[PDB]
Amino acid sequence: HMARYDSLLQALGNTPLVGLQRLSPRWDDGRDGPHVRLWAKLEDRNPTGSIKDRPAVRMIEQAEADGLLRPGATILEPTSGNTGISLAMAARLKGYRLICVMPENTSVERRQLLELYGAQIIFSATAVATAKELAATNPSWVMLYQYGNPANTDSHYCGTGPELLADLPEITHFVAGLGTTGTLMGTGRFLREHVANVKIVAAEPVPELYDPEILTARYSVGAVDAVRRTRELVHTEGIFAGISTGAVLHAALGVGAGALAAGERADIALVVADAGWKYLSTGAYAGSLDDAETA
Amino acid sequence: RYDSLLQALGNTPLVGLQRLSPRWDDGRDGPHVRLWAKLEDRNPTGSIKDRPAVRMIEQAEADGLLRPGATILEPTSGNTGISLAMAARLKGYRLICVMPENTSVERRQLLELYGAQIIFSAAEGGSNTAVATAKELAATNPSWVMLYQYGNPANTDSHYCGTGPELLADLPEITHFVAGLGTTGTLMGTGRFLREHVANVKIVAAEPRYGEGVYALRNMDEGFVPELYDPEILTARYSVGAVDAVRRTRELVHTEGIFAGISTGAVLHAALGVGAGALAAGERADIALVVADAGWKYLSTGAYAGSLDDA
Ligand code: NA
Repeated sequence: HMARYDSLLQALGNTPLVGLQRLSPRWDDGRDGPHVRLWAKLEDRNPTGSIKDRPAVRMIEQAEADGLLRPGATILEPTSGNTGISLAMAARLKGYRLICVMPENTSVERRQLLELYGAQIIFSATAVATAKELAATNPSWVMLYQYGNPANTDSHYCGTGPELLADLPEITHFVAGLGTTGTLMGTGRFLREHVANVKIVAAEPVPELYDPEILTARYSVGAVDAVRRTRELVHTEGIFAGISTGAVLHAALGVGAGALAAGERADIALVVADAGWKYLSTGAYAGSLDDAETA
Repeated sequence: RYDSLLQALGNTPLVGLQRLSPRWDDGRDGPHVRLWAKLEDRNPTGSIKDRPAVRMIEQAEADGLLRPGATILEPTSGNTGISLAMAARLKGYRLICVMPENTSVERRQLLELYGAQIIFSAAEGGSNTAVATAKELAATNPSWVMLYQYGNPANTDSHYCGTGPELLADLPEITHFVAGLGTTGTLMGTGRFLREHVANVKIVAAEPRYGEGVYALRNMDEGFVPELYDPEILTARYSVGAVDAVRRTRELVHTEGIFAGISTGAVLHAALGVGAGALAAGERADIALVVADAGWKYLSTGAYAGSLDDA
């Protein structure tokens, strides 16, 4: 056997790390100085197509270990995004019910994805407070809470970090998007403990998992530049990524440019957190950057 | 560990469907009947067509048909076009997809993003005219090449050398292989490999009912039979209606958490039919089935929400 699993759950993580030879400022070492390489960590190769499969599964497992979750329990989560899809897949497979709590004016598209994965939906007028109230009514109802759960960070410490170090011992920069901050905090803390002078770079446009002393830089990124980079990535490297990867790529190229102009070697790992599919029903990929920007 | 996205192809997971299998666990009263899902959406562009796409280009290079700034013409608007657009671009070729004017903007939009140029042929003439147009275009110079996925032995060979060996490696106990029939490459290549290496293996095609299309699949009575097709390879063919394909697609994501496209519903319907028969006969079975692509591109089609009649 090489890739035989008894459950979809076991096929989580161990995602490919792929060299971006065209988009890299300098892939080859040569006459004008050392290489500056970009390496995409493809987190859309997870069961539900996003990096949130990692925290989702570890949150549930940690809750089981701590005695919070038991055979017929229900999981409550205030989300309408990748975490809810991830939790819906994982909950169901592990024997739990999942209720997602979201605003009444959440997009039908988001809502319908959750429902197809078997999540029940409760609408709030706020979403977080109402999940916590719902959860408090029943000892068998549990809110995992992605924004404050250390199992989120741990999933990257124990999974994303190690995998990167294993595939890229020469790593000089890790770049990722800042949401719950679990990817940056978990991966960042692991890489700092192992790679001597590694830089941890956030791409964005106090979080409860945040640590003031992990991040070495933070890059803010506008939507036009995010879209621009997302289209560039698919046209030049064949990778069809979501909109947060556009932010991450803009930042990684800025870092790469820095290393190129300073005549230093870089091996920059960048997170591709999901694929472009869920974002099609918008302008991001077809037409004008302005139409996309409005989407 | 990959220098190119092209290298992150194949070696896809095989995952047991413990809930949907007719009987996952052997009992004192009967042996197991297991379903194993081969997840071909874990490829570069999210489908099984990455395999033949890349092999067809490389075989063309081997044969001296393709060189640096050549143009590939393919009469396709589906997954093969997406896959050829990605591979072609990474390998330094231009890709032009020829399709009927009638083609969905949803379909066109995918090919455009990946960098394909699009040529529209007449709606009335369908794919036959699209193919003729591709071929007439390719004839206008020696540097313009049509790969022709319905007749290209590299399509078959990509499964004979990839899909088949991977399956045997992960599932030496395989009794049945089930996949949808489109170009026939998957069935023809995987099926030939498996028949050569696994005594008494059954190769089962899933096809649409005449007149009831299932995306990416072809009924061979209704349609042109691909030149790749060898009828001797199959042990069985199952026709599947649109409603059965859709209900199984939904069932798969609800029960196993795998969000697959509609051809996979048809494959699952056939696999469960083969499984139900093994179970009734008291036979042991390990049934590998292809999950050829993910549900994402199909969600605009109402096939995942609302009533089965509407879908
Ligand atoms: Na509770």
